[PDB]
Amino acid sequence: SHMVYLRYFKGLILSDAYAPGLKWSDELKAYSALAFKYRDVRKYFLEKEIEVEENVIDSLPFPLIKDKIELRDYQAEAVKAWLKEKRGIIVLPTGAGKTQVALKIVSIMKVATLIVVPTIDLITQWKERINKYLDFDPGIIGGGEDSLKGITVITYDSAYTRAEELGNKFPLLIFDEVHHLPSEGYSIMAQLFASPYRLGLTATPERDDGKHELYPILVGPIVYRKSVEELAGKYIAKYKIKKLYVSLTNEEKKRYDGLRKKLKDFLSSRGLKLQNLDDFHRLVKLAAKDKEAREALLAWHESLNIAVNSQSKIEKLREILQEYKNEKIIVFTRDTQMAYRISKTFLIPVVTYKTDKDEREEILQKFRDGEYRVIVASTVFDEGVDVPDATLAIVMGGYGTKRQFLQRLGRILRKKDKEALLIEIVTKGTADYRLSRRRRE
Ligand SMILES: [Cl-]
Ligand SMILES: [Cl-]
Ligand SMILES: [Cl-]
Ligand SMILES: [Cl-]
Ligand SMILES: [Cl-]
Repeated sequence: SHMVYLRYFKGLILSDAYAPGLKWSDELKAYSALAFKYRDVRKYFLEKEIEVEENVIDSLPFPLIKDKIELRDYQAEAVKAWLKEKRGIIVLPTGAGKTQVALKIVSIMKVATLIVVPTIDLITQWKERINKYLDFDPGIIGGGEDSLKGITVITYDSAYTRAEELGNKFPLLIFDEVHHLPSEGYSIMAQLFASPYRLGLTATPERDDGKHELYPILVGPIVYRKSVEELAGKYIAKYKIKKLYVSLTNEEKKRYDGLRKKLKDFLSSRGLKLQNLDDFHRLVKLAAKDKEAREALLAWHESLNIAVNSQSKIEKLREILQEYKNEKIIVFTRDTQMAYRISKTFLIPVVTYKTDKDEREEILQKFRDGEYRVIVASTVFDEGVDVPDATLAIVMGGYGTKRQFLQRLGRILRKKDKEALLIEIVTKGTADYRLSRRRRE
């Protein structure tokens, strides 16, 4: 009738009719390829609406399991990523629990599984984790053992020895340390397995010989990759970061201290924590009904503006501006005024938000030429194509450690960030200090 015959034979896929990636062998009297092709050859005949008689997979039976795996946020992401195609590599730093990601996939899929590991030490490990998380004692091929089971852990070397026999036995095939797989001997071994579902795991998918270019014919592409940074939701910067502590000028201290006692004596009467988030919201709420609080709130706000914009920071910037000798620098501050005073003190040009773009472009291109070896902008380019690039960056408040800002500095700070420096100046003993160590991130 209509039925094409599709069969496994000693590590090969054998078909009556052509399908892409097949080739005809007079010897077998059939079209054939390495049995990796099985999924695509099956799918294609289905998509081309041709009906197929199939003697390809002879699956071992999947055991009863008790899944005890509670996945982390990223772990579960991975699983979901994988399940789209069910044929690919999941990259995650070591320590991040690759094993549990894989065993969850095993738990979901409920099909016989071969987990291939490069070392006998890793056998023992997977043995232990499968017992722990799936409540099943797997079969072991390697280390002197040879028991075959619905879930089986095997060495790369033994898989090679056993490739033809085991090629159509496990629908799900998992390679641990999958960067080993493209090596000599191993690379051929994987292509004999008809296994439709394939999963690789590694922290280090790239190889120097670049033989990782093969992954698509062995396991599948990378379908999920995440740095340690990316998992924690932190940003890490290539450059160095240097804190420099100025102290207030003696004029600034006196008014600072004044405003502070005004805020403090208010919170003595009303009993608020300056350091608490809801006690702050209380103050602001009480400020729109009471003048006394409102003076206390506005004192608080000013005491910061003093410390954040302290002259002493301009006085240290003089010391720094000589040591780094006008080597393509950018100085930052969120306060518009503080741009201008630094601008005037050192004879540096200013890049502010209220500047013509033809003026902002011309001053930056004069930076680009090497004419100006220092420049200041209080505002920063946001959603902005012409990101300036330069050796050194200075930030004039403790708000320089904010993460949204740091990543903007990252692309801009270095063309080659050879531990290229970012310094920030911070007023000792003040609300500027504390902002610089403000946990928010
Ligand atoms: Cl070994
Ligand atoms: Cl564990
Ligand atoms: Cl090799
Ligand atoms: Cl190798
Ligand atoms: Cl605090």
